[PDB]
Amino acid sequence: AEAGITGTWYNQLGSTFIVTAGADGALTGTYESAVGNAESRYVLTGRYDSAPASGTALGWTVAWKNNYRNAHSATTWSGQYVGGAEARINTQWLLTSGTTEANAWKSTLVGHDTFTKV
Amino acid sequence: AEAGITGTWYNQLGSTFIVTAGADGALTGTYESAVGNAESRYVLTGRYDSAPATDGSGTALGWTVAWKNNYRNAHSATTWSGQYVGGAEARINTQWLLTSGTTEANAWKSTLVGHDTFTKV
Amino acid sequence: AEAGITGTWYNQLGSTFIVTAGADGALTGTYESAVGNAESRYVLTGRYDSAPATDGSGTALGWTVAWKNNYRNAHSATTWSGQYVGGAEARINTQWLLTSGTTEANAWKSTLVGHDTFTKV
Amino acid sequence: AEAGITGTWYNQLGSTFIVTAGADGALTGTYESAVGNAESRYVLTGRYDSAPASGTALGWTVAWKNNYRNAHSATTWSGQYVGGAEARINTQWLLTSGTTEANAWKSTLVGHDTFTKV
Ligand SMILES: Cc1cc(/N=N/c2ccccc2C(=O)O)cc(C)c1O
Ligand SMILES: Cc1cc(/N=N/c2ccccc2C(=O)O)cc(C)c1O
Ligand SMILES: Cc1cc(/N=N/c2ccccc2C(=O)O)cc(C)c1O
Ligand SMILES: Cc1cc(/N=N/c2ccccc2C(=O)O)cc(C)c1O
Repeated sequence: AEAGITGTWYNQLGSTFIVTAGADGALTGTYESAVGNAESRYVLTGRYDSAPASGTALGWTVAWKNNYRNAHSATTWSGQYVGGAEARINTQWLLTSGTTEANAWKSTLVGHDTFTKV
Repeated sequence: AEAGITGTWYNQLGSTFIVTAGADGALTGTYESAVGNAESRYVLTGRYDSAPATDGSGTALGWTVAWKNNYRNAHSATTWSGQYVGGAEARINTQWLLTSGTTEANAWKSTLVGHDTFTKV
Repeated sequence: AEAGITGTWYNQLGSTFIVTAGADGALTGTYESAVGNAESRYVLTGRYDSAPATDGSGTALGWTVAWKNNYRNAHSATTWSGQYVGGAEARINTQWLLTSGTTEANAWKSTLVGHDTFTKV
Repeated sequence: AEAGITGTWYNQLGSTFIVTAGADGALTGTYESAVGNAESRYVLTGRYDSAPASGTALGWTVAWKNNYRNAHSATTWSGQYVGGAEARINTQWLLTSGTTEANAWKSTLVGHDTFTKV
């Protein structure tokens, strides 16, 4: 479980997610993105169901600001962890950019990522 | 921001979001839901842009809540993604995704999508 | 429905949606956008539940617009999915997805998501 | 192009989509779903960019009512057609169910389907 989630994971774009699942339902770690106006690692934080039944529900957020670059945007991934000998985290994500009120209608992208555990 | 964002907010359904914005970009607090398989408060954690642009744009942010506390566990989690817009009548406009843990056969229908507007009233 | 749904509607941005609801479930009409790379009217086509439940529920519906007319082509399309709720002050509440045609390298960022509320005013 | 889109396609769940792309940007056809409260074929209608640049943008809708069953819901797929010797239509979809006003918050599911051409 906790053992299940904690580790290094990669998505289909070549991005890397390193996470630790705490006994209280916390997720903490770092994210390194292959795409966008990003470079180096960014802090992530999230939550997971620490007493799952079925996959395990979880979610996390990254604000794309570090000591090197600021894209003025944040992404949230919502999904579930599924274990076995082909462990995966399947998600859908929302990326919101800070915009003026007149451009807010086009502030949010949606997509999906699948993570494989190393 | 932190300043602006820190406080007690309410959405249109009447749920309450109590948050603290750290100088560094962390969001921490509690969420109390008006709907769904929930009772009492739940922990939330998130991140926000601690150095927004100076051209008039909103501040990007996001947070998550897993729906498990000492009273009940819905085996699900919601993530909110959006922007804080300050001023006389500040608001946080968001879109959200709620994923439930399902078997493989029901994975196609695991996630709901919606939108919430939070104010200080 | 058809009756209820047929008419001229406006969203919060001021775009205009002129629709006809057929007895059989078809939606046909024109859309004029207040924002984006668009000018004039565009054709839309959709479907709706022509025999909704009688328990007080809304009527499910959806429609699409490709953004190409005789004046301009944005190489994109939006789909709206939602429900019509009748009454004294009828509304259509929707969520939408706008996909642009992109190269393979930019496919990850091809689709925007949002929400629109349409009224008769 | 038009030739490109018109045909029979299947998704990862085993559902079938039969569509004809008209010269005016119309899409018409039928959909047979492998999942949900559905049976037999349903009418679909949509639109596509008839003069694409990059993939070709398109979208379509199905209301899940036919002469045999009514689920009181509709799905819209938004995506793009990409040709080659491995032709595909990649989409994201929204499924909305008719609900009472008190349950409207949970009326809409979101997902993604990839279609392969037969
Ligand atoms: C605006 C902005 C967007 C961005 N997209 N990230 C992602 C978004 C969706 C799916 C995967 C990733 C991924 O990184 O795997 C990354 C940075 C750094 C940024 O500033
Ligand atoms: C699956 C599930 C969903 C749920 N909905 N909450 C929300 C979801 C999206 C937006 C707002 C709320 C809101 O409450 O403001 C609450 C519980 C307890 C639960 O188990
Ligand atoms: C890519 C692109 C987007 C666009 N946004 N329209 C909308 C999109 C979503 C919801 C409402 C509207 C609305 O207008 O009500 C308009 C054009 C012409 C275009 O090329
Ligand atoms: C409520 C309801 C839902 C439904 N899901 N369809 C889909 C939804 C998302 C992705 C693919 C399909 C697919 O069919 O490939 C199908 C019917 C018939 C229905 O009544």
